[PDB]
This record gives sequence, C-alpha cells and structure tokens, in this order.
Amino acid sequence: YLETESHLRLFRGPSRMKPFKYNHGFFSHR
Amino acid sequence: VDEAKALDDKRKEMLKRHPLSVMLDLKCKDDSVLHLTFYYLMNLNIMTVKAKVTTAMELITPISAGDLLSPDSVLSCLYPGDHGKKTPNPANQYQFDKVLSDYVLELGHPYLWVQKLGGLHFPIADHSLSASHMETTMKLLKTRVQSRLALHKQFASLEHGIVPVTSDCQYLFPAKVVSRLVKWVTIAHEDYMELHFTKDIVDAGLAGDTNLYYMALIERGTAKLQAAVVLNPGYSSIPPIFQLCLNWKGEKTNSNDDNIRAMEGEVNVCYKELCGPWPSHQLLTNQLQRLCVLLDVYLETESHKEFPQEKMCLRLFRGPSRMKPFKYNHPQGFFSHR
Amino acid sequence: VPLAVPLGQTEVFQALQRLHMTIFSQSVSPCGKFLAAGNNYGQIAIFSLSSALSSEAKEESKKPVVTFQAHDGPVYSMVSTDRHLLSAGDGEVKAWLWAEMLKKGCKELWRRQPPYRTSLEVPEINALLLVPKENSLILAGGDCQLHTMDLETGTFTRVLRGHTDYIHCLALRERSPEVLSGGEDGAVRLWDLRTAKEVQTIEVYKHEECSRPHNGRWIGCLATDSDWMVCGGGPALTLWHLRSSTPTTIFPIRAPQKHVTFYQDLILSAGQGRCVNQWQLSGELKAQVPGSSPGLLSLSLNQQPAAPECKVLTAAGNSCRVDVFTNLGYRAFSLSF
Amino acid sequence: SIPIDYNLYRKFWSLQDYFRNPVQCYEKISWKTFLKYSEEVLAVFKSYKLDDKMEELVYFAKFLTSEKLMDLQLSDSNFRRHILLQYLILFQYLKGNYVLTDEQSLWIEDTTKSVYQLLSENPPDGERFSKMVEHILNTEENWNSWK
Repeated sequence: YLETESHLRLFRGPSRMKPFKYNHGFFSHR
Repeated sequence: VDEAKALDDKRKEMLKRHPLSVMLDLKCKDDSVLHLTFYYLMNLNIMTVKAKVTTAMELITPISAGDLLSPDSVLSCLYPGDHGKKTPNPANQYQFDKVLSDYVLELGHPYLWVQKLGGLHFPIADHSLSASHMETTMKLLKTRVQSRLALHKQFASLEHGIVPVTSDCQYLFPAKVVSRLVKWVTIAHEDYMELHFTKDIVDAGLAGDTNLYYMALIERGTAKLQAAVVLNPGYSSIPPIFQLCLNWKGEKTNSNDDNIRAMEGEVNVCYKELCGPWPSHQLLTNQLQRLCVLLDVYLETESHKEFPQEKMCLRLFRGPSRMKPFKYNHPQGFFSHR
Repeated sequence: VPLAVPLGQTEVFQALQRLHMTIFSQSVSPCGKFLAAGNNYGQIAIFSLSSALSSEAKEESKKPVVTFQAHDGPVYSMVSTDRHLLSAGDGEVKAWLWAEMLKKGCKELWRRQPPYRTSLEVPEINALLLVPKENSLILAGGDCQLHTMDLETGTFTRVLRGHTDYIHCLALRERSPEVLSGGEDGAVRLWDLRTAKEVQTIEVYKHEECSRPHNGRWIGCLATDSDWMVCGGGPALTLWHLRSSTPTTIFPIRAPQKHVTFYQDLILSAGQGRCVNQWQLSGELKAQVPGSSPGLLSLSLNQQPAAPECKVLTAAGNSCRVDVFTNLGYRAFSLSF
Repeated sequence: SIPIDYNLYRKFWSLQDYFRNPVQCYEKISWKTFLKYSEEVLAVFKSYKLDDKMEELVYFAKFLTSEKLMDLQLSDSNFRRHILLQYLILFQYLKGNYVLTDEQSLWIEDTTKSVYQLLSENPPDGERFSKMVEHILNTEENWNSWK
C-alpha cells in the first residue's frame, strides 16, 4: 500500500484496486 | 598575384605548392566554424587540404579528447577508408619511384573526395563531376564537425565518472542503476593489441590504424569490468565496437563465458535500438548506460549472495546455452530474453 | 592477418553479426549430400557437403548455397525425415522441403504450435525427437512438458508432466520405456509411450560420486546404447547402467559437456572447451582434437546410406563456422556460415 | 567411397616437390607457400598425436603418392620419421646470391626446435633417435665442409 501508491499493473476494476495477492514471486490482484 | 603571373632540391621542387590557394569556411549551429585551405601541386597534379576547427568559446578540452579535433586526423575517413596517406593516381607513384608522411603533415592530405571536388578523375577538371559530389561532401562535413563536438562534450562529461544521458533516451533504460563508470582512458593501438581478450576484433579486420581506442572500467562491489572500445572516425554512422573482460571471480572472459558474449551482442549488434533522433550523436553514452544495466543484470540474476536480485525477470534461464534475460521492456518495466 | 577490411556500414554490420554468431542446431539431408545449420538469428544455412568434400573444390564452395530467414527467434532444434526438414524456432515448428529449399521459392509446408499454459513468455523448444515405428514427433522445452504430435495431421495427443524445470534433451532406445528426458531440474526421467506415465527417475546430483555443486544441477546431454546411458552437463560425465540406475564410471573432465553421443566403440563429447573429446568406454581419455570454435554445442555423425563419401563428423558452437572432420584426429576444413 | 581430404594431399605433395628441388626456396612467393604449407603440415603432425606395443605383434622403396590412402600413412610413425628427417636434411642444406632473411633464419630455428621435439614424441625411442640425428647432421656439416 505504501510503495504502489501513485504520487506489472497498478490498478484494475471500478474501485481502482491495488495488487494484494502474492505469487510465490510477484503481486497480482485478488 | 605576382607569383601567380610567373638531391633534396629536387624533392622540394617536386613538392612545390602553388602560390594561390583557396580557403573556404563553414559555420555550424554550434557557434563553431571549420576552415579548409586547399593547396595545389602542379608537379603532381594533386590538390590537398589543411583543416582547422575553431569554436567561439575557449574550448576547455579534456585529457581523453586528444585526436578528436587534432587537425592531423579530423577528416580522415569521410568516405569509408581513404586513409589520408597514399597518393591516388599510380602515375605519381611511378614518378616518385623515379626519385612521405612528413610531407603529408607539412602540406596536407591528398584525399579522393578533395580531388573529386577539384574535378580530377583518376581510374582535366569537370564541373559535372564536381556537381553532386559538392553537396554530398558538404553535408558530410557538416555532420562530421557536429559529431566530433558532441563527442568532445560527452568525453568531458565521461571523465568525471558521469554518463551524460538526455531527457529523450530515458525510456531506453531502467530508473535505478548501481554500477558506475570509474575510469575512461584513451589508449594506443599497440596497447589495444597487447590486450589478451581483443583477438577477435584484430583478426576480423576492425582494429585498423585509423581508429580511436579507449578503455572504460565499470565496477560494483568487488566487480570490475574492463571494456575496450574502438571508434572509427565515421561515428554516428558506424558504431563503436566493445570487448568485455569481467575480473570478478577468476577471469570470466569472452572465451570461457557465454553471457559475456550475450552482453557484447546486446551492445554491438543491436546498436540501432540505442540511436535516437536524426542527429544521433548520443550513441556511445547509450551503449555505456546499457552496458551498466547489463552488468547489474549479470550480477543480480546469477544463481548461488553479495548482490540481491531485485529484478522482475520471471524466468531465469532459457535455451541450450542457459541465457540470462538482457532485453528491457519499458511500458511494463521488466527484463525478458532476446 | 586482417585480410578483408570491410570499410562500409553494411559490411561492418555483417562482420559484427558474423563475429557474434552462435550455431545451435545441425541436420543432414536424406541423402548425404547436404547439411543444414540453424542460427542465432533465426536463419538457416544449407551446405553442399558433397561439393565441399569433392576433389574440385573452390574457396567459395565452403559457403551456404541457400541461406534464408526462417524463424523470428533463434533456431534451437532441427530434425530431418525421409522427405522433410522440421525446424523448431520461436515457439512453433515449421516444415521445409529438401527439394524446394534449394530452389528460389522456399515456402513452408505447415506451422504447428502446441497448447500452452498461456503465460506471457512464449516458451522455447529445446529438443526435437523424431520417433520411428509411428509417425510422431516429441516436443520439449520451456513448458516443462513433453508434447506428442502426429506427423500426418497436426493434432497433439499426449502431454507428459514430470519435470520441475525445463528440458534440454531427449533420447530413444527402442524398448518398453523407450523415451529418456533430461532437464534443468537435474533428473533423467523415463516415459513409457503406451501408458503415458513416468516409470523411472534417476537423480544424478543426489549421488555423491557425480555431484559437483559448483557448476550446479542441469543435465545437458543424454545418449543410449539400449542398455546404458551417458549423462552429462552440470554435475559430471557419467556412465549409468539402466535397469540398475547405478553410476558405473566417471569421465574425468572439468568443462561442462553440452553434447554426447555413441560412436562405434568410443564416446564423443563437446562442451565449453575448444576440443572434441574422444573417450573410451572404460573411462580413459583417448583423444582431444582441437576445433576452431571456443565452445561447441552440437556434433553430428553423417552416417547415411547411398552416400558413403559424405561420412564426416560435423561440429558447431559459439562461432559462425562448422568444423568438418574427415578423420578423427584433425579437422579437414571449416564451413563459414 | 571413402571421404578424402584433398587439400592436405595437395599441400603435402607440393611440399614433397619443394623437397625434391631445394633451389626453389629462395624466391618470395615459393618461400611463402613453403611457410604456409609446412606450418599447416607440422600443425597436423602436432595435433594428431599417435601415442603408440603394437609393433611387438617386401620393401616399399618410394613414396606412394595415392589420394585414397593418406590416413594409413598418418597413423604410422615411420612415415612421420621420414618426413621430419627430410625437413631436417633440407634445413641442414639451407644452412650451407643465396642470401636469407633474418626472419627466415628465426623461422628455421623455431621449426628446427619443433621438429626435434616431434621426433622425441615418436613412441619407439625418440630421444636416442634424436641424438643419432643430431650427431649424424653434425658429421654431415663436417663432411660438407670438405667438399
């Protein structure tokens, strides 16, 4: 939440969701 | 006009300069001018040129600039080759055999393009022979002087350990870089051929006499990379060629490692990805910045830990040669394989 | 020594491509007369081998008679049939006719691509195995899976899932298991084609006689004598006895070996070194014949009927040239790409 | 048929023709071809490495200049002894117009020191045979000093 906040994809969906699912080694969306 | 109205003594009267000479100067869009003086030899039927590049500023030169704007070898290879050395017509070679480079430095260089400007056709002056060659050679001179001044600015920046990248080229590279340039020293030809890891450039025919030979040294933590650089004088049309030797653990060179050869392929063969706009005089800095990025990739993506892997490569090896990912992808920002 | 100086942007660029060329694959024609070489840049050269080995031979006879761009990515594998040349490139296999690749047309027959996990990498195809007794072709690569394809119709029948990392090489020995496969995970696996299952696994890094943890665990080469196996790569060049899975002898060499094969009663090897290594089956280094490349990636015995004069050993690797051995003690000549 | 290296055949018997006429090794182009061909043939001799108790288990007088054999002779050691002795006799003859470049003399000394090492690498008694060759060539110099 602190690193991916704007000043492989950063947002998706109507609520502009951040990627919080871990892949054992990158972050995707739920 | 009074002289125009009209065994060492034989050598002096054979190399007799005509008392009338022509002098033409160009100004470029860098508040700088190029002065050419064309001289004629009536005993040889050959006209030569002296050159002089002068800027409006004081032109504080760096150490490794050297033979960039030195008037002995500025216009040496406008066309591919021509060397500034040998006389064009073999009849003069037979005449001098009946009876030189010091006289070349004293008088000027007998090129082929100068004599095509004069109208001399060597297998009587002609305007139609001079016509198209005039515009082509003036365009080539205008590019050559701008290229040498841009290399002068880049070398003045590179001696301070800073790679000068422009605002346009920032999409070519990732943001964070760890490896830095600590040494940039011009070397000599024989010093280039004394190096053990540059046999292939010499055997291929690319390490000629009329080149500029440089040594870059790029480091990370206990990681030293010697990069020998060859420039021929047709820069921004023919790229510099690099040779790499990594003295990190033992001596990982081009003959005993394939990822070294992959980095050399990413720099030398794929150079047209690094050239920017039409005045693409920023090619050498883009090659050095890409080679810094490749050293970062080679050190972080190596399997076992002195260097943590922060790359998003998503696959570490592929192919029979077990290749590391060296291609950068900018709109998503990640490393793939070539 | 610098005989040819290029002096020109196009010729300097061609000299740079030749200087940075790697030749991955080799194939032979149905007759002995032609050779096919795959390229780093996705190109294919065709070598008139009988014209090179003739008594009348020119310096321009050691050149490709037809070279052509064939794939977008590198050509990692070739194989040849009674009529076709199958070439695995980017992620798919193309087919070429030996009769038409010499001509000016150079069209492809088909273009088959196996089904994937839809990941965004487009994985490679490292090894092509051409299976007799049934028209089939086994694909293996970065998908970590063995695909079987019919040669007549482009349908994919079996998918085999045993490895953890990707595969480097395949083998064939004409018995009940009949398919060996070695990969980056470090285990030679046996694949019975009838049951489409894994029947035996030989982990070479687990055995302490072979381990060598400095280079890592990756199997680059396999070979079969229908009872024996030669496994090499990362760990060591080892002779395994099948049905026992016991390491019998070790071949004492430092450089990792990228390719191995059985000769009449020798073992031929090539790797990161310069020379071709000739071993005896007991484990004694019989010979080392120096090649022109700094490293080699492929050997090929051209043992074909109806052309006994084209019986040579061809070697290729990290160069733009192919070493041709008319005898096993010295190189005769080399074919430029 | 059996595959045949024709290039090694042609260069080898051109060297034989140079041995039959030692006067020809004083021009420029013939000497350059002699340099290239002799260094290539000595490279083949260094790189083959016979390493032979086989001899423990009709006389051929002249050389058999046949295209088809060319490999049964390279596998033998007597053929190598004949060719290296013929090199040494040519080099001893050239040490006795008719000037030599100093670079040519350095090349002769380097190739002589290599050919003695190659004769030491013949498997039956290379060192004793090399000592015999040294003493016989010294006495040949003493004999040539008389006539």
